[PDB]
Order: sequence, then structure tokens, then C-alpha cells
Amino acid sequence: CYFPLQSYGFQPTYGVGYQPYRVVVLSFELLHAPATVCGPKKSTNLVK
Amino acid sequence: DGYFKIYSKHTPINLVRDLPQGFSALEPLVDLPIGINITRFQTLLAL
Repeated sequence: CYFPLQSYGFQPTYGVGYQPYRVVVLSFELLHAPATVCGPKKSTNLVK
Repeated sequence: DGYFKIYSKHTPINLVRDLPQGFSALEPLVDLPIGINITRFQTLLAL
């Protein structure tokens, strides 16, 4: 018998590979529902 | 196209039991990115 979870060992003395690494996933879907977001639209000085 | 469009107007009246004759056009009050196929509606009133 085992409990299904165990903690992760991360310490300030560890070398590369054992050290803690953060992960972010930017899950998204495209072209079904209505859109709400884009990257930036730049602009330039008001020429006349 | 998955957006909602709200248009409105307000005008004062002196009218007793029917809509004003004559004319105006509603302005777009706000637009909302809702994404729902709509088939029925309800209204909320005070009590």
C-alpha cells in the first residue's frame, strides 16, 4: 500500500538538473468562439 | 459574430398609455464579447 502523493526535494545547495524549475503553459484555442486578445499595436507621432 | 451589441436612448415624456409617435435613432451604448447563440430572453424588474 502507498499514499498517492510525495513532496519534491529542492534545496539552495543543489546543482543544475536537481534545482527547481518553474513551468508555465499558455494553453489557448483559436477560431471557434469570439476573440478577446492580441499582442500590441504600436503607433507614431501625429503627422499633418 | 459572437459579439453582443447594445444600443440605447433616454428621453423624458408626458405620455399616459402608448408609445411616442415621431422618430429618433438609438446610439450604440456598449459592445460585449459574449459568444452565445441566443434563442430566448427575460427582463428583471423591482419588487
